[PDB]
Amino acid sequence: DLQKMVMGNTKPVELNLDGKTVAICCATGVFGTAYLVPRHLFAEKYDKIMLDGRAMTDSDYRVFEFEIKVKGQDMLSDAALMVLHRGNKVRDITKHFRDTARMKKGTPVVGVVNNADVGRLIFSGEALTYKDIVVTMPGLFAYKAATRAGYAGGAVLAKDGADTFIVGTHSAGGNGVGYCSCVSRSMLQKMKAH
Repeated sequence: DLQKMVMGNTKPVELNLDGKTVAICCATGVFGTAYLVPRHLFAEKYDKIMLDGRAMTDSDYRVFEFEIKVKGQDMLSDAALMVLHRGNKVRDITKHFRDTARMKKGTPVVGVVNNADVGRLIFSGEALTYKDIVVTMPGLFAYKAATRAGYAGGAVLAKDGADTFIVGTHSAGGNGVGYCSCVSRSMLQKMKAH
């Protein structure tokens, strides 16, 4: 139920330069025309970006970054919010995110993907370590799972007890493990406010 709903908000992204696709990823709509995307990819410039087959230039949207204070050096989240000036509004799924949740090691984890490489697909694995999103792994959550380059931006769902919620978006992974960038509910509503 939650997976299908999220999948409906997930769109394929293709980033282009010199008329060549230099990278692909997923965009997870969270509300209005705002999408969570991989910051490492969107921190760069592109001649063009395709969202669900729609051609756009950077003048068709704005990207926001989240920074969280931590011991000595503050963390810049790999989860960014791309807000389009125009477009069909997605389902508001901000309520499916959390502010305090705890995931035990070995508990089920599900990734929601929709990209040009594999189309619409779900990857499942398990929490690699115990995790507390906290109202030493600031903003990050690791898991065992078979992931590919391009799954970044896709939503990761976990279990806060018998409760399933959206932890954040896949950032990277390889050889059986990966991690996502945690996005708290207050973070989204706060940025939404901005």
